[PDB]
Amino acid sequence: ALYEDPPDQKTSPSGKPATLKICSWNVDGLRAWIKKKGLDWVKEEAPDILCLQQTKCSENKLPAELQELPGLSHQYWSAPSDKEGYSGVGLLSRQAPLKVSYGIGDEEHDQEGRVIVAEFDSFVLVTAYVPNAGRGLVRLEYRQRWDEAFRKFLKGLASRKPLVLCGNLNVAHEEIDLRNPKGNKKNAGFTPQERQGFGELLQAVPLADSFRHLYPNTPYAYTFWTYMMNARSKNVGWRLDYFLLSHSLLPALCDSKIRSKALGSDHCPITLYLAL
DNA sequence: TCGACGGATCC
DNA sequence: GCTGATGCGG
DNA sequence: GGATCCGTCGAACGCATCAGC
Repeated sequence: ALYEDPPDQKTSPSGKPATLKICSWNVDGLRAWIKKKGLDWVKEEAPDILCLQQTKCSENKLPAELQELPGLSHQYWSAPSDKEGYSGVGLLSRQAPLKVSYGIGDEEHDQEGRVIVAEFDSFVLVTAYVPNAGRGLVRLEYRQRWDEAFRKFLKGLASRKPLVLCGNLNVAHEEIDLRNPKGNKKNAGFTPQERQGFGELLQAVPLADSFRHLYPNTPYAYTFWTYMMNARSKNVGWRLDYFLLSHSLLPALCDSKIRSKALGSDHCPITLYLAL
């Protein structure tokens, strides 16, 4: 079925106005995304922080348009060590962070440009492009090792400051999180291994799935659709892009959105409103 | 994702 | 720059 | 033996690299 995201709630559970708007977008090709007008949409969304995944663009090749952003002038990027048109993330912020770091501090998992950590006054923001398990599940063994190192890293982070994690986590947690769960139980993104790890991630850190916390029974809300088979026109998709929050931020949570109608990738953007 | 393939298994 | 083939992705 | 179940098998879309020139 087709999905309509409800209007933005911009007041917190205590009536306080949202002060921080974070948008996250797996652009799947930063340069093509910009050519497909992605930055225009960004300028109208006007986030305070913009997190990008699957940029597929080395630092040298960053399009000129990106410095034309004066509302997101503090920009951080991470590309793979050696694979050239692969993976990649970026973090653009209105205000300068206190401290920015790349990767999770584990050599094996910090070579594919997947993680940026940005520390702000009252929280830490992580954006991540989690490794796909791969066609025929060839990288599933590696993915399970990623899941554990990433969980352990995030647990340490969240022990020192409240944590926001966003981006393409490359799993649909539960059957409500994709249109065809039955046919996908042996495909990347919906293996029991990947689903288990996501559950362990929520419990171990701990983290809450912002969108599920507010809309725990809302079906057909997805963030990705294959380019093939006209999937997006039929809303045959997966919810792969999340905002995961420390529990102590839940009273700061105003809304967690899915921007279904913004085009330019095979993912749509998602947006978090917090009252900090 | 989808429909074409098998190879069982059924009124 | 242009073709044609390969890597990758849920 | 002619339908109807199943689990496989394959090739689409899009971006970006690579090889070669």
